[PDB]
Amino acid sequence: DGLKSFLSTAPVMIMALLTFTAGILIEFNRFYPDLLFHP
Amino acid sequence: ELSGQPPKFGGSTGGLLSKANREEKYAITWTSASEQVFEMPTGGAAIMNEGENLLYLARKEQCLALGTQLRTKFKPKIQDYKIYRVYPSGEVQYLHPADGVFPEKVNEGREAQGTKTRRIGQNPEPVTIKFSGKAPYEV
Amino acid sequence: AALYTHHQYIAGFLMVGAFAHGAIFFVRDYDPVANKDNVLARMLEHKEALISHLSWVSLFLGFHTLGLYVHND
Amino acid sequence: DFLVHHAIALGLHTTALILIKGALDARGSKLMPDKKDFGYSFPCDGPGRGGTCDISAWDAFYLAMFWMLNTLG
Amino acid sequence: ALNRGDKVRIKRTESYWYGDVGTVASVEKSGILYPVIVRFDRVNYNGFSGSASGVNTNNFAENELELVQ
Amino acid sequence: DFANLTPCSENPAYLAKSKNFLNTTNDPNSGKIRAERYASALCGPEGYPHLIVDGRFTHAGDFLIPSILFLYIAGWIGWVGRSYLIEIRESKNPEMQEVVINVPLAIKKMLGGFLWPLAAVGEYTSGKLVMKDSEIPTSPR
Amino acid sequence: SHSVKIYDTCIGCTQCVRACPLDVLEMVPWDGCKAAQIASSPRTEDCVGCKRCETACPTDFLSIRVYLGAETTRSMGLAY
Amino acid sequence: SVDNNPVPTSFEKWGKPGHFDRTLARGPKTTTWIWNLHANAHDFDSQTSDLEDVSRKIFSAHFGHLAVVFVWLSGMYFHGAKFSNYEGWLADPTHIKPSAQVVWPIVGQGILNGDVGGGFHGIQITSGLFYLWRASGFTDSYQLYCTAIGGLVMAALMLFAGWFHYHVKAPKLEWFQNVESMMNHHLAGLLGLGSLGWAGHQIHVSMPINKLLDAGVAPKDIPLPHEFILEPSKMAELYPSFAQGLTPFFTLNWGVYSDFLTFKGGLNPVTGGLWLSDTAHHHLAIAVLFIIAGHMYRTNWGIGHSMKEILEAHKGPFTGEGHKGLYEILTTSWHAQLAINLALLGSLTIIVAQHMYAMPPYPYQAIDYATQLSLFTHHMWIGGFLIVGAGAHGAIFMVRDYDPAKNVNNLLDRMLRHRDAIISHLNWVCIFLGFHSFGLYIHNDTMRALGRPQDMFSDTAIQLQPIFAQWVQHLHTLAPGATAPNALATASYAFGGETIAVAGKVAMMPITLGTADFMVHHIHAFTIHVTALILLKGVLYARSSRLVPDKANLGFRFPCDGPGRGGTCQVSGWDHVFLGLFWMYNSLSIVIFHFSWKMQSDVWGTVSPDGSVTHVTLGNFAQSAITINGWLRDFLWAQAANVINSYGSALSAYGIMFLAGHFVFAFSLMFLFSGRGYWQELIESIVWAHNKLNVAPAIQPRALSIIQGRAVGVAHYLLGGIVTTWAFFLARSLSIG
Amino acid sequence: SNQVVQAYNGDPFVGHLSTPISDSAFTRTFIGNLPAYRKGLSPILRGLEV
Ligand code: CLA
Ligand code: CLA
Ligand code: CLA
Ligand code: CLA
Ligand SMILES: CCCCCCCCCCCCCCCC(=O)OC[C@H](COP(=O)(O)OC[C@@H](O)CO)OC(=O)CCCCCCCCCCCCCCC
Ligand SMILES: CC1=C(/C=C/C(C)=C/C=C/C(C)=C\C=C\C=C(C)\C=C\C=C(C)\C=C\C2=C[C@H](C)[C@H](O)CC2(C)C)C(C)(C)C[C@@H](O)C1
Ligand SMILES: CC1=C(/C=C/C(C)=C/C=C/C(C)=C/C=C/C=C(C)/C=C/C=C(C)/C=C/C2=C(C)CCCC2(C)C)C(C)(C)CCC1
Ligand SMILES: CC1=C(/C=C/C(C)=C\C=C\C(C)=C\C=C\C=C(C)\C=C\C=C(C)\C=C\C2=C(C)CCCC2(C)C)C(C)(C)CCC1
Ligand code: SF4
Ligand SMILES: [Cl-]
Repeated sequence: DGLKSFLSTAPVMIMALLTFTAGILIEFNRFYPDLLFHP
Repeated sequence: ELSGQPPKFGGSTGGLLSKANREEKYAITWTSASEQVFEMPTGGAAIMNEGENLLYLARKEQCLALGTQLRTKFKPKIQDYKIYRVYPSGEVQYLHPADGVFPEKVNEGREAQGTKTRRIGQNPEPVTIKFSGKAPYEV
Repeated sequence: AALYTHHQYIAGFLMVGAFAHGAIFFVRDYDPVANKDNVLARMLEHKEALISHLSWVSLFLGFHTLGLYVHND
Repeated sequence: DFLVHHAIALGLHTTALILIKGALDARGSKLMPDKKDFGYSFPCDGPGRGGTCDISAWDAFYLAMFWMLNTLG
Repeated sequence: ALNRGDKVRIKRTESYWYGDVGTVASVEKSGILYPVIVRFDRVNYNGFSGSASGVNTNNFAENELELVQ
Repeated sequence: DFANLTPCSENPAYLAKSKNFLNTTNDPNSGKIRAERYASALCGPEGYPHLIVDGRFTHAGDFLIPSILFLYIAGWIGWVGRSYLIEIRESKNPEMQEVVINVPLAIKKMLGGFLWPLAAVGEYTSGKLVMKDSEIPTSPR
Repeated sequence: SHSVKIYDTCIGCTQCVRACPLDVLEMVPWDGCKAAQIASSPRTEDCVGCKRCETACPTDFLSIRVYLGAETTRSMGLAY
Repeated sequence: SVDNNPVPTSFEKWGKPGHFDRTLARGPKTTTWIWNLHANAHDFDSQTSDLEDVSRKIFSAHFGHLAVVFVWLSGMYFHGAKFSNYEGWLADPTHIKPSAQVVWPIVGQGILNGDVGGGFHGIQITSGLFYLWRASGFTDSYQLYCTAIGGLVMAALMLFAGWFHYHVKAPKLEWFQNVESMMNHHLAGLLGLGSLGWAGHQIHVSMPINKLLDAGVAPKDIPLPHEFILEPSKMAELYPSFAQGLTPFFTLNWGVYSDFLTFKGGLNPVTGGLWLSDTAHHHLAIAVLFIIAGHMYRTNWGIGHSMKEILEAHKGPFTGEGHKGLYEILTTSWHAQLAINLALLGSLTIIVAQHMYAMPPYPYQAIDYATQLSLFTHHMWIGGFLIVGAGAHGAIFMVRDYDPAKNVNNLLDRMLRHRDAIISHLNWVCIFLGFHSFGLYIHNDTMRALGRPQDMFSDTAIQLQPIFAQWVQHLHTLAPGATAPNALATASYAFGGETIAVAGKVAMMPITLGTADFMVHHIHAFTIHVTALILLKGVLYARSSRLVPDKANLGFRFPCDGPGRGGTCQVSGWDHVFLGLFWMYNSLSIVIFHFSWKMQSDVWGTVSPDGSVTHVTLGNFAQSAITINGWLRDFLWAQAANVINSYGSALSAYGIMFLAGHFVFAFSLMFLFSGRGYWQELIESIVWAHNKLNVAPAIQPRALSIIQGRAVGVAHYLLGGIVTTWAFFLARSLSIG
Repeated sequence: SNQVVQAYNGDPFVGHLSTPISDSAFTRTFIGNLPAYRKGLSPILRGLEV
């Protein structure tokens, strides 16, 4: 059960959350690019 | 006078400068049960004789670092070293340990100097002692 | 150009000296008893609020100015 | 002009932050509460208590010189 | 007056825990300038540069502590 | 209003540039939809679109919408972190869960932040948000 | 020479005396603490100002304070 | 002597950070804990006091490092086979630039996928992978894919070996202390047999497709590398020495092999690389000499040498007991070995950088000026970093592993006894060199600014001719035929000869040495001496000085011993490393600036068909590199126009990093000019603000430590400056053409 | 013995070494007969020669 708490260490959660947010942003750009305002 | 054999040493550039014959030098004497090698505080290794050893150094801190090495880096702990200050007029003033007891242990007859009957936070304001020539901790 | 640059440099020096000599006043000349509960000692009282709010607005300005400049670049 | 005005604002705010923190901690802080006994200018309080380099208010003047020069540049 | 287990506020005007709450561990006997041992959840600054902790206990007087219970 | 600037579809630098806007993604229409989106903005003499943050409602997409969206998300982030810090304070080693993060209670609060301003005003009105000056640790003043 | 002062929060742990590399401090008998000893500084003319004694002190807002003052050959640690 | 299952494999201790340090395992109280954690991971001598377990940890970490390097090399081969244009570059070398990185079209970054040739869109790689792959005989993407898969398998093998040698079957201490056999096994083993195998590979595989591609055969018409070994008739078709077989090798008649093992020298005038026959004969000679060298020391059969006896026999009237004791130091202290190995490996990487440009060993590498500049600068920087690490681990050995009772009147003790004389004379040398190089530059700047060009130090004025270097260049020019009779051409045409003009570009010419070369070489001497002075004073005074006589008790890495004794901040060996890092950075920046300017001014350019060469910066080095203003204007200002006018193009990323490094350097000055007391008081104010809204963290935030503040400052300084110089150099040399 | 490096004037704790540069017989007879050190010289003659 130590691997579950090893993933639970702070750098692994912060890198997983950074990858998740970066994936969301990259996917929203590659679906809908070039947004400077609300049309 | 100061007695003891000088530890056998090849000589080094880290030793005494003209301050030793001009202002002051320091001496450390210790008794040794055997002949073993110690580290000079001026760099390098020296061999201390069996019996009395007398070493001349430039600073009091070098003598006290040697004494710390003597107390801590030898399996029979050399705990009887005496550190003196030597003046070029020839007068030798005994320094350490001053009362014959190492200062980490209490001794009667030691007077409290540098002791303050107030706390650290109840020193007076500097503005109260302007143009007096004395600091808040000196009053 | 020389006149404007010279006077803004002199102004920066004088303002830094003003704050430095205010610090010197606080070190040497400040009486907390004679200045009790006035504006000086009240500024001493909430000095953490002033320092933290200046730090927040400096972080705000630097973050967003650098973000806009780097986005543009 | 707008972006460089906010950069100028950042420089003014940060230089004021350094100078104000120095002036209001000249008398003392939680790391060094007897700073007024040591005066305006002194090197440090040693490596003890975590290390205390550039803890005097003179040092905050010295730090704010750099930010003042940055803002003026 | 204070006993072990109470929670108190520091009023030394100079400590790291001024404003912080601490717990009373024991009270030493009379004739002692600062008798009461107070333990704290947050450590102080004490240690060489690079140390990962400080001390969490201190010695106070009775008038420097304010009882909050 | 805004006499120094022009609508983008009238500013001829904007047409001369938006005829040749580069396609960012693999869609060939990306520059064309960029031109169609940016034609409704307010362009300068150089042709690039300029944004107004004065508070004009027709310029709500310039400032108002992304600012209120950022405020909603930042409140979500701050309230999730604050409630996590409040909850893990009553534990044996609150520093341990700060450095080896307890996953399920964090996830429970992460899918609990969709009502954050009501919770914020409730915690402010119940005294759970702001402490007193005497309660908090202070430097020697 | 530098000034070394000892204040009444001293609890006689002797750690400042052990930490001092120039034999400035001793421990003298006292009554203000359970250890019944207080640090003293008879040899401040040998003090260099290294503040190792301050680093060793465990009382919050240290009971020993070193103030750098007049600078001598001994205080600047000069071997020349 | 191998242990059986010393350390079990469990997943539980992965989840508790700080298990290796006793203080760290209690848990976090301040944030310094976290910063202590990463700082204390690889200091194996401090965690455990037994040399055996430290050696086990080092062996398994070496296997892990080899696994990381194999993963990197496998990724390089995979990116050269799937997302590259090695196909297409190989049929047409000089129309198509190498490109082995393809970048997705997102957020406008697809502009970086520039037109490199043959309908390809990608970043022009400057590492030189294509030229080495051509030099090895690579001709297909599938073989590069096979090499990538083999690298992945070898990385998995390295990981399994590390796990096996730490957790299952782990050696004892006298296995490590047997260095007499280890040196034989490394000389006759790794280096010697590796170069013998590569010479065999050269002769059999790399030579045929290389010589057919130089002849004019299309790469598809050269079938595959294995069918040469399937049928030996192709070698006798091409190299007619392959008719007698292995008979002249064993019968002392090696002159039969003087058709694929030669002593030509110079460069191949189709590619600009070194002759592959020359490199194969060199590798064979290196292999034989290394096999001979790897039978020096006694291992298990009573024949050989004792390194201890050799060291103990070396003593003289000046040096007391001589090299007595150095075997015990180098067999018990890992740090002493690490110091001397880092010094020699950094010097070797610098030697590699200096030898690779003047004798280019890869085809079409020399005419790719970007690749040449990149390889020179990269290997220079690697060597300088390793030399700083050498000084570091010498100081670490002095603090930790030195013992005075076991070094009496040997060389090391006499070093410690006359360190004042050593450091004072090195100090005088550094001041003399700084004056008589940089003040020559200052003199020249002032005399040019005052309108006195006849009073400058230049070739058209008061001359400083490097006559000894010119005489050695002359002796190298008259070498092949008089002092090297069997050598056909000179060792390098930089010493003197004729200009190789592969395609329209230059590869090598005589690099002439005048007054500016004299001045910049003495600048190099000065800067190297100051870096050496800093690191050698850090080593020699790591234990004690007249200021702090007990410095060894304070350790290797400590900020200071307080404001007393006048002030003792930055006395530690670590702080000498910190200062030597900046001085090595300064030294190598000047070295690579000298290289870039001299190569663009007096070597590189475009050759006319009549035989004239128009250089890149038209020979301005002789008159502009004698002033600081010339370095500022004609080198920095002029050549930075490529990196700043890159925006809107494929080189614009080099623009961005040119800004970005400029950020980080300046960011570094925050950490370098300030101290942690200010930052701690500021943190107290922000914690009070967090106390107001009950967002105070349980781990208390602290300012960084003094040592860590210095470390962050030097790291950001070196990173920002190196990224700036990298961006500038690459955008200049991808636009030289 | 054969060691040409000795203690300076027989004192190993004075910070100097008896070396063939510092304390050879040629060094003493040359430096001590330079005008700044030559025995019996009036200081005006020392200064004059220098
Ligand atoms: C270009 C150099 C540079 C930069 C960026 C900063 C930045 C800062 N300084 Mg500063 N400083 C500098 C030079 C610099 N300093 C120098 C030379 C000195 C003289 C010693 C000082 C002296 C100084 C003092 C004395 C004080 C500051 C303060 C500040 C902060 C003000 C907040 C702000 O501006 O916005 C916020 C920050 C930024 C704009 C910069 C950081 C933004 C980064 C780039 C975002 C990305 C981070 C990235 C994702 C991290 C991942 C790393 C990963 C790649 C490994 C900020 C952190 C003050 C402070 O702390 O106020 C709160 C303060 O009291 N500095
Ligand atoms: C799945 C197999 C496995 C398991 C269960 C363990 C478990 C353990 N190892 Mg171990 N080890 C393994 C594989 C494994 N290891 C391999 C493959 C190697 C060879 C490199 C080693 C080398 C090794 C050494 C030398 C040491 C241990 C130690 C330990 C113990 C402490 C935990 C630890 O290191 O902190 C947890 C640490 C991490 C999670 C760090 C992760 C790796 C970092 C990020 C660096 C990445 C480089 C990596 C090692 C190799 C490259 C990765 C690859 C993808 C390219 C623990 C019982 C230590 C010990 O005895 O404790 C006192 C110790 O000294 N191991
Ligand atoms: C063969 C090479 C080699 C080896 C085996 C070692 C081994 C060791 N060194 Mg050492 N060192 C080396 C090269 C080497 N070093 C070089 C080349 C230098 C000169 C820079 C140093 C400078 C050096 C110092 C100054 C110190 C050590 C220390 C240590 C010990 C612990 C390492 C440690 O703390 O890990 C943990 C390492 C880190 C936390 C560093 C990571 C942060 C680095 C600086 C980031 C670098 C930037 C990166 C390349 C790019 C950033 C990308 C980003 C933008 C995303 C260990 C014995 C330390 C010690 O305790 O001594 C016993 C110590 O104080 N070494
Ligand atoms: C451009 C900035 C600069 C300059 C000029 C220097 C200068 C020097 N550093 Mg240095 N240093 C610098 C930045 C600089 N540093 C930085 C940023 C760091 C931080 C890491 C350091 C860290 C550092 C260390 C750690 C060391 C030095 C050393 C030295 C000295 C080398 C010996 C030498 O060259 O003597 C000759 C002097 C010069 C070349 C200076 C210029 C003299 C000019 C050309 C002549 C002027 C004529 C006349 C005197 C003018 C008088 C005018 C009249 C009206 C009075 C020298 C004094 C080393 C040292 O002391 O070794 C001996 C040493 O150990 N420095
Ligand atoms: C650039 C090339 C042209 C210029 C060359 C100028 C040479 C400079 C002067 C000669 C240095 C002599 C040292 C060797 C002579 C030498 O090795 O003597 C030999 C002697 C050791 O004698 P033993 O017989 O005791 O040696 C037995 C050995 O096996 C060790 O136990 O070493 C010493 O006395 C050490 C003192 C060296 C003191 C000199 C310090 C050198 C500083 C100058 C370094 C300059 C190098 C410049 C060239 C790179
Ligand atoms: C609520 C919240 C917190 C608590 C937060 C605090 C404590 C906030 C403290 C606030 C104070 C004390 C005063 C606030 C001053 C706030 C202000 C003045 C206004 C900022 C301006 C606003 C709307 C108007 C902006 C113009 C007006 C108009 C909208 C234009 O179009 C644009 C523009 C910019 C000109 C946290 C941080 C703890 C955690 C979070 O998750 C929840
Ligand atoms: C706009 C306008 C107007 C208005 C005006 C105004 C309102 C102004 C104001 C102004 C201001 C509002 C200003 C300010 C400034 C400030 C400053 C700049 C400050 C500074 C500070 C300092 C420097 C401090 C110091 C100190 C210290 C630190 C401590 C001690 C004390 C002392 C004080 C010394 C009018 C109506 C006319 C008209 C229209 C226009
Ligand atoms: C520095 C560097 C580098 C490089 C390196 C190299 C490339 C190397 C090479 C190396 C090599 C190249 C080596 C090899 C070796 C080999 C070996 C180690 C092997 C051995 C083994 C064995 C055991 C064998 C066996 C056998 C025999 C004996 C006989 C025949 C058969 C057989 C073969 C089987 C890189 C860039 C990467 C990275 C960075 C740094
Ligand atoms: S490093 Fe910092 S704390 Fe140490 S002596 Fe220097 S200024 Fe003072
Ligand atoms: Cl010029």
